[PDB]
Amino acid sequence: GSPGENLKHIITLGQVIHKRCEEMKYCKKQCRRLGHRVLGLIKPLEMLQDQGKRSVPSEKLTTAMNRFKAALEEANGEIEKFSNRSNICRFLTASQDKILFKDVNRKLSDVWKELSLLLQVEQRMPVSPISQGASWAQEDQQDADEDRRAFQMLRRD
Ligand SMILES: *c1nc2c(c(=O)n(C)c(=O)n2C)n1COCCOC
Repeated sequence: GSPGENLKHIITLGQVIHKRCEEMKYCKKQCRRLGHRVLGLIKPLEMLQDQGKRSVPSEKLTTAMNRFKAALEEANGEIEKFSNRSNICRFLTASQDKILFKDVNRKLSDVWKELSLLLQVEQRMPVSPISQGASWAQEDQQDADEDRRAFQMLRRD
């Protein structure tokens, strides 16, 4: 029977962060770079949500997905707290990291592989060389460089 709606959360969890930042008029705008990655992870997840045959996502499979949603839940969670101009700064003050999703970047990866096993065994996909790789956290530093200026520009009208 499977849960059904539960699976949907797996995908929505990703888009949620993409749309969440889209509205936020703060540094979150840069998150678009990190979101673009996760957005591609849910791509294949949607195909399963609606296939050309009565699917049967056992619990064993749902387990992995459940771990993925956890990664996205955090990404959006931290952002929600940065909704306040005073909060976003208050955190950064004790964050000691220009990047907001520095650790989250890895989390989404550690949890992603969890599904890669089911996607490679079922979907028969590589799920690794395409998205995953070696340069991930470093890429953030690139965009972060601009984020710093975003705080300065605030001064001028
Ligand atoms: C508060 N404090 C911040 C920031 C920020 O964006 N960056 C890059 C920082 O380094 N620090 C210390 N914010 C959020 O920006 C304030 C928005 O006001 C317009």
